[PDB]
Amino acid sequence: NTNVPIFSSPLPRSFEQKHLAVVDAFFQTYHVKPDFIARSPGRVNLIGEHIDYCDFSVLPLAIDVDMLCAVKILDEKNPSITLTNADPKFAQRKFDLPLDGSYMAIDPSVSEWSNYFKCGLHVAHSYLKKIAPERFNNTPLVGAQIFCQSDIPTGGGLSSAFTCAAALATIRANMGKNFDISKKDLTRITAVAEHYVGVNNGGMDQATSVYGEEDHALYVEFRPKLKATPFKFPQLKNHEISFVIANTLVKSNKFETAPTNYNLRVIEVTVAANALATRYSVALPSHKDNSNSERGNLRDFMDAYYARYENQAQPWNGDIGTGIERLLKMLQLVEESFSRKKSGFTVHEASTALNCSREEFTRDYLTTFPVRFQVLKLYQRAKHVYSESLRVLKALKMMTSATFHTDEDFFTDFGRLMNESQASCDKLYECSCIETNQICSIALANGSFGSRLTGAGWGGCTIHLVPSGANGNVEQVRKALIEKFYNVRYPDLTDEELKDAIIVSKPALGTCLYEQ
Amino acid sequence: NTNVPIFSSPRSFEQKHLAVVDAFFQTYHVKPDFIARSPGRVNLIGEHIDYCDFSVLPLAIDVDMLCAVKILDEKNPSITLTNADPKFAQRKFDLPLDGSYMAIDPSVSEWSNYFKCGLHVAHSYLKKIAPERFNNTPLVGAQIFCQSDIPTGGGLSSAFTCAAALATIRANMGKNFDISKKDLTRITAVAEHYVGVNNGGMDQATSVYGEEDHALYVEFRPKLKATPFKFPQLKNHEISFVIANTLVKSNKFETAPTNYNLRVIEVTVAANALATRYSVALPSHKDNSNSERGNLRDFMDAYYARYENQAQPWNGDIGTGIERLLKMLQLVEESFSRKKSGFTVHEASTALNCSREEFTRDYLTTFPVRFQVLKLYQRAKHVYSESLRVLKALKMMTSATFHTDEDFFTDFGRLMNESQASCDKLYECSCIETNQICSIALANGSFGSRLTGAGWGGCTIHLVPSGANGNVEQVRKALIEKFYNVRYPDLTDEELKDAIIVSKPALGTCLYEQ
Amino acid sequence: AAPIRVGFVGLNAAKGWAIKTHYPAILQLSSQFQITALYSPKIETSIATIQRLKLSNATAFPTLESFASSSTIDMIVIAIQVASHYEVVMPLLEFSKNNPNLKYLFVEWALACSLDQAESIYKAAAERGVQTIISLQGRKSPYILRAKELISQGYIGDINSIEIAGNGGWYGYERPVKSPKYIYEIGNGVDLVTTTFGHTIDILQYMTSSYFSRINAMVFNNIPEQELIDERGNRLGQRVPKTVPDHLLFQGTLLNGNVPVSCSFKGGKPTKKFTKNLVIDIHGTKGDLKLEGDAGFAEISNLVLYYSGTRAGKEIMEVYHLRNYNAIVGNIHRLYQSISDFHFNTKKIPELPSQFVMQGFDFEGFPTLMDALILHRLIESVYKSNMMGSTLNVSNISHYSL
Amino acid sequence: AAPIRVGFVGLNAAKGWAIKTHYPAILQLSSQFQITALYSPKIETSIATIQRLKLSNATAFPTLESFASSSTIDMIVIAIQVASHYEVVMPLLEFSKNNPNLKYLFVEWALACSLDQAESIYKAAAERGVQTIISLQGRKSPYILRAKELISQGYIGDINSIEIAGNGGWYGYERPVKSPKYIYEIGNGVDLVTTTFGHTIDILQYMTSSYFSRINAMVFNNIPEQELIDERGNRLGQRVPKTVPDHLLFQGTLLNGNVPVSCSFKGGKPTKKFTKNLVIDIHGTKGDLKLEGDAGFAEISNLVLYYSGTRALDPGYDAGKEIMEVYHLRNYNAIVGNIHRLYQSISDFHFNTKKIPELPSQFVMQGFDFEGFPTLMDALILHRLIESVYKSNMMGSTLNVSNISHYSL
Ligand SMILES: Nc1ncnc2c1ncn2[C@@H]1O[C@H](COP(=O)(O)OP(=O)(O)OP(=O)(O)O)[C@@H](O)[C@H]1O
Ligand SMILES: Nc1ncnc2c1ncn2[C@@H]1O[C@H](COP(=O)(O)OP(=O)(O)OP(=O)(O)O)[C@@H](O)[C@H]1O
Ligand SMILES: OC[C@H]1O[C@H](O)[C@H](O)[C@@H](O)[C@H]1O
Ligand SMILES: OC[C@H]1O[C@H](O)[C@H](O)[C@@H](O)[C@H]1O
Ligand SMILES: [Mg+2]
Ligand SMILES: [Mg+2]
Repeated sequence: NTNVPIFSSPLPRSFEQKHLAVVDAFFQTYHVKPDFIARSPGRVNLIGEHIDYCDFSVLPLAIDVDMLCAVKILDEKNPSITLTNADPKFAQRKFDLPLDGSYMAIDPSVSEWSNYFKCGLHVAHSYLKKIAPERFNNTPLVGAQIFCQSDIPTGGGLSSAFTCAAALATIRANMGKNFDISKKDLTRITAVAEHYVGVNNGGMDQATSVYGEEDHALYVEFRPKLKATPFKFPQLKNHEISFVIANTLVKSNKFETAPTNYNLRVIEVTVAANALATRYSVALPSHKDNSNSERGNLRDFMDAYYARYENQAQPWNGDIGTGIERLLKMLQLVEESFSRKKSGFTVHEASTALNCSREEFTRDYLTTFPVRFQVLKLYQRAKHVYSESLRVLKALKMMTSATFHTDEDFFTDFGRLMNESQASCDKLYECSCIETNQICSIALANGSFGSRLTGAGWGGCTIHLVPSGANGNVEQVRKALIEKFYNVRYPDLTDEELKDAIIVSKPALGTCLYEQ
Repeated sequence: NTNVPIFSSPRSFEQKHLAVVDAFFQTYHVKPDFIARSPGRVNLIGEHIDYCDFSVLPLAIDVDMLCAVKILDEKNPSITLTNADPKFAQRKFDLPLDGSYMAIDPSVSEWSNYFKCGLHVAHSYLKKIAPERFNNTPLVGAQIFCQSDIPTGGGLSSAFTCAAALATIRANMGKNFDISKKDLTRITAVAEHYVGVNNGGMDQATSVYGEEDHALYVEFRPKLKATPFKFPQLKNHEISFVIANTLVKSNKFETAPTNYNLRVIEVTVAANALATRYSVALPSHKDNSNSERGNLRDFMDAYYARYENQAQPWNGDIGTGIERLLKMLQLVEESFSRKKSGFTVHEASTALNCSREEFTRDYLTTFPVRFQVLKLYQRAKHVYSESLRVLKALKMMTSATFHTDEDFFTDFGRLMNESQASCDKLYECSCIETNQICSIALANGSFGSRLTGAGWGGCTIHLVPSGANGNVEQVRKALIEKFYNVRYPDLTDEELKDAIIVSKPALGTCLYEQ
Repeated sequence: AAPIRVGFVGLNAAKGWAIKTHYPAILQLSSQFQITALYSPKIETSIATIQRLKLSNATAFPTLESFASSSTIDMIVIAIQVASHYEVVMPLLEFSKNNPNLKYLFVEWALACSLDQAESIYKAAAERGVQTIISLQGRKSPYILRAKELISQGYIGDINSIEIAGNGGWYGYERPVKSPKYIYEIGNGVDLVTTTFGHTIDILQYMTSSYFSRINAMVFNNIPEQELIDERGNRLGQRVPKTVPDHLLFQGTLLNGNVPVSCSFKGGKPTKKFTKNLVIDIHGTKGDLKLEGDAGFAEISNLVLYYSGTRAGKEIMEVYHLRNYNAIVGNIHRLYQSISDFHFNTKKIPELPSQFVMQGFDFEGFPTLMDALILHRLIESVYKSNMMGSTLNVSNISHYSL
Repeated sequence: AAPIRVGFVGLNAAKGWAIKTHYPAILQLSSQFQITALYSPKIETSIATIQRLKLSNATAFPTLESFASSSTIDMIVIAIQVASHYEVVMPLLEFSKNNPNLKYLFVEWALACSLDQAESIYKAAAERGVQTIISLQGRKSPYILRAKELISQGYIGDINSIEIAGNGGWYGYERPVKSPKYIYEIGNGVDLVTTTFGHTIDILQYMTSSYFSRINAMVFNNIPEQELIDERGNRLGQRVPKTVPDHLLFQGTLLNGNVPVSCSFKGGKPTKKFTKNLVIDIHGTKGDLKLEGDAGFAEISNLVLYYSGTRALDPGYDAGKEIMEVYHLRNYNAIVGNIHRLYQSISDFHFNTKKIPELPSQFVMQGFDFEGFPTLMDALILHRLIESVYKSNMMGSTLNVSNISHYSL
């Protein structure tokens, strides 16, 4: 389907259940029934961490936890939005809409849950202005009472599901019940939405949340155009493929740590791309629409290297074999270029490697998002990106392989790819944590064939490849984790918390609207 | 052929030899041990492209710089420099007993700076070939007398540096140390850079590789190379080029920030604006200050390696070269034709995709410079079109035959006239006097007339049939009466005689032993 | 709880600072603050503003007395010309005794046109017994807070020396023909020293947590006459008098560490060609921190913060810049938030008192009229230093012994 | 045509500034200057130096009197430690009356250790009737000369304001274990203010052609003890006293135009992270001029000069467009070069090279003239300015120094 799907009733029982409960909470909060509910699912990424902002393809799926925004549209003389969260630790917000239709400011210097709503509203607002100028240019958006309820665990792409639901809610509230919202436009406008809140993320999570469907994982490509191709897990002889998700329960603080963690990583791979380009005398394109890599990324380098030195090679048009050979070449260049600098590059050494002054290096790479570092680990970060991308392609082959293997071979081979990915995130990209590492180890000794973090890392969630079915390992893994991790590190967890810390999800439907 | 030739005892060259030996004696009261000679030059075509690595078409002429030298191996070693022209006052400096390099003050116009820079590159060369003899001990002292009849614009500065380096090597290595033409030309390539002029390698190469009755094809890439050739033998005509001096006040150094050095900067910025626009990278020259950030030939090669079947760099083939230069001229049109008024520093920064600060650091800090705009369009157009005209001139010069003698004089003449038009309107390095001389020449027996050398004054050359059946005397008379008698009424018979000269290609750098 | 009810003196929909800054801040905090009252000498101005901004909870008051006496106001904001602060605030404070609900008085900087009037206002406000706020919103700039964090946490070691360079915007050689004369004439509480140097030097004191020990100042009127220009920058052939300063030289020492501070404030255009027009450069024993701004006075400008130093034992580099940060609205908004955080005790502090005398160098809370008075005493000493030709000891000016 | 015969007090082949600067300058001008005399308290030092440098025309003199009395000298150069200038120059000046050939007295900056000594030396020198020279060789820097040209020719219009930032090199938190104590002790005529601010502030006056009208200074000793370091920069665990200043705040006004000048001189390291350590930034009504230096004191360092402006060798420009100029000499050795250009100017004056038809035998001061060279009077005026910097600090007051360039007696 082209447009975001719309429902008025049931879909598996689970949807109507969560749907009724959020309608209840909305009613208890605002004393009226909502007009509609914007829903957008969380996600796990099977393989391909920290390469989406480098424009390499990833392998994620939407899961059966989501962000629900129940909305009542208001008829107000002073239009305003009131935002209430099911979780009282996210205090209620209310703000009036500028009466002349101007954009609301966003303070990207603080961590604030309503900033995700505001940035979703912002990109939708800008979209509304483009398609209906003469009616959104100098007049305010419509007011609303909104209730937000998520059971997406931190690390499940909650921030993107929220931004997608906010943007959707904003378009729906202002365009009315009969306006088609295209998946394409929605994924496009939300691509850069979090950049307004201080996080320099890629497009994986938004795309996944929007393009998810029942019982399909996705192959998500970014170049030359955003493309999401659904596929089912392979049919195995007598085992079912399942991924157990386990939450590290590490304190959430991606925003506060972004200058040393998420945003620094993004800077490191851009610098690495440009140091490679300088060393091999090629130019990278000058991205003007996206802050990830205004000076070009690692995929840009691969393309530019091939255009300059490999003119005779066959083109890479999504062909897996060819993709693999290009990535193996990149891996070689990374060895030749950076293998003698595993201690990393100081700001002066990075400048030298880019053939510019410290001042120009600073202006070009360090003034886009706040950042703090001692060295930039060009070798390790670029090695991770290219090797992780290679792993995505091999994984894709397996998921869509024609040649048949035993059930055990699948689990062992696919698990091995996940394990190699975890080792690279941990040792090369440095985005694991102790809790992640303990969970993965316990899991692998207790029924998992492959365990890795998913999402950004430095906490968040992990996924574990396990057989399910008649004689699966789902319960084996769960109990071992509860006993060996949760009871040990978090002894005072309620039964309720433990239940939620470990889940098993099937691929779920993407973004959608429930009317009434 | 490999080494600089050595002589002991051209009826003209003997007369000068004895004349300078006596001047030396009159100054220093002893006879010199040897004389280093290095001739001036004219460039037939290919102005202001040598520092862009494009090949040129020059020749050595019958005027030279003579450095008569008495060696003095008695510490305290010192060098005394006397000029036959008393307007260049005598200098004397003691060699560092270190023997470290002597400082050079590039902030002033000073004739001895040219000697000093030739000495410097020689010194550095000597420390490389004979570390034990030259690392921690000074060079030999000397009494030197410098006499030159090269007119300004005749590559005097480069002849001087070549003679100076030659003298320094000869005085320190001894009578029978063979001095390579290749090495002499390599080490002098950057010599004038030490005195504040960011020039190319044409004049040094010409002075060193000149040969009697041969012109030269001088190449800089892929390797320094100078191929001697004779003018084509015609049915019943003599090919000749007459040189006329503009007599304009010489000040290349004082005006370099807005003239010579600005041009070099403009062509480097242009190469990098092109590279930026077409998404290619240029090499970073660390050997030469001409273009540490890449030049217009580097762009031609980079463009082709990216877009034309990953082509290998141009190897100098004429046919291929014309093809590629025609493409380059197209790209200059697409890139810069809408900015004929020129680029401010802000616009040039934008065009290179960097800050004003970084632009200033990368392009404006190598030699002093002063400007309102940089004319990337006009300057790149000149260089590419001029390089194109050299290729056309070469194929003519190397053709064994032509339809008629007239055909040659007219076609080749036309290339010279196009070159002049380009130097004047695009590169803006001509002057009123140059323009007046050329138009008169053309109207009175010349087939082609153009400035030679840097311009803004200097000399001009003219393609004219010589000998009993030529126009030499028609041209000379017309110039004396219509130009020199007008603008410079007071010229003495000799001056007038000196303002216009007819030269055959001359021998390159050489030594006279005493 | 119920929103803080705000009464404005000087909120005009058609012009002024409040409409650009305070108003948009309140919209963003519409549950924490509500505008219930306006007062202007012309009632038509209030009515028009109430209409145009659709201020549904607000009433236009006919008199200063009826406005100041009204029980429908929890916080009064004064955003009129500084030249009018004294004549409004003094009788307002007295009338305000009829309002049992008054909790906050919020005044734009500068507080007054002279130290004497500043002292009288402060004394009157203290006696009224309400919590005061001054709009030194530079103290709520994220750039200033981050620098303050770096300094206070030891990232630059001890401070060796400091250089400041600023620009006053309006006090160069030319004046737009549409520019209001009052900002160019002495005695109006608005000038290079009082306003622009005031904000910036208070920011420095806040970031370093130190007042001054000794100061010397030289104050210049080298441009007694400015050339009128059209909107396109062309001179119109007519000069007008400027009696306020067009340059300030200031040097002195921070009490904490006897730290040398060198300052130069240029009056206006032309702007500098090779250097940023706003620079705060802080050199420490273990690192350096530099704040630069290309656009706007420090208290309303989106800056860039640069840090390098040590606290392995290797050099840390930090760059802090928020690309989409609107500091004009943002810093004021953050000031309103801090007032709101204090009022609703949002950070759940069990024994947070009802009022405090001054922020001083504290991270928490917000600057008060006492903080304003202390800055006024410093400004007065700058002018006195210039007049007397003396290096003054101002070590005790932060003492209210009254 | 005869070379100027030079006698040195303080040329030592094995150490000191003269061997690094005066000596190499003289080698380059060997037909214009010849070294004929050396005096040092130890004869061995003079002998060792004459040997090592092969000074074949030089004689080592056993006593100050014999040196100063000798008719083999046209120019005396004083390059000994400043703390020894007064005690040497005063008797020398008297003895030198026995030498009817003495034409020049050339002294290093600083002239003396106090204004009182400077005044006494100046008076004695004027009484002797010789042309005097002070080594304020920043006035012969090509960068300073180019800046002076741009300003004087109108390229920045009138001067609106000036900022200067400098660094004293040695007076930060640490001291190399091999650094001599004398430059860190008060009274020795060498310190952040007298020496480094001295050269720099005189450079400013020269470039702008204005003396100061009013000044205020604050002088600091916030680092009474420095930490000894080894050559690798490691602290050795031992402190030593530093009684000279480690910071200077200076502000004042130029007489011409009442121009505001703001100056801050940092004592030493750490160097600034995000800013050049030497900056002179000049803001005009019509353009700006900025000089910056990466390495070393203004008077001995290779700088970069930046200019941009308009006045709206003849170049054809457009009326409504800014002119940009950058002036940097990549291979310029300023340590040798600035002193060399000073010697060149002494030579030019002596031999009347420009052949100026009525060039007087002597002049009292260079003042702001391009031609000539700075004298002991220019030095004295600078001492008077330095004295007022110290007085201003001591009295806590802004001083009127508008009349320090006037001499009476
Ligand atoms: N239940 C919630 N409702 C609304 N906002 C929330 C909720 N939980 C967390 N947030 C906000 O989302 C922010 C977390 O963003 P973050 O990107 O780190 O989570 P994530 O999307 O789950 O992780 P990841 O991108 O690694 O998959 C929190 O700081 C908070 O502002
Ligand atoms: N007779 C001479 N002897 C030594 N040096 C000279 C003599 N004449 C001129 N010079 C020096 O050469 C300088 C001129 O250099 P310039 O490069 O402009 O001349 P050129 O080599 O003849 O010109 P061009 O490079 O355009 O051919 C003069 O400024 C002067 O310093
Ligand atoms: O694979 C890492 C993943 O983590 C982040 O949180 C981003 O939102 C995604 O764009 C992606 O970078
Ligand atoms: O063609 C111009 C010519 O002029 C100058 O004088 C240089 O010496 C040469 O290298 C060459 O650039
Ligand atoms: Mg997220
Ligand atoms: Mg030349």
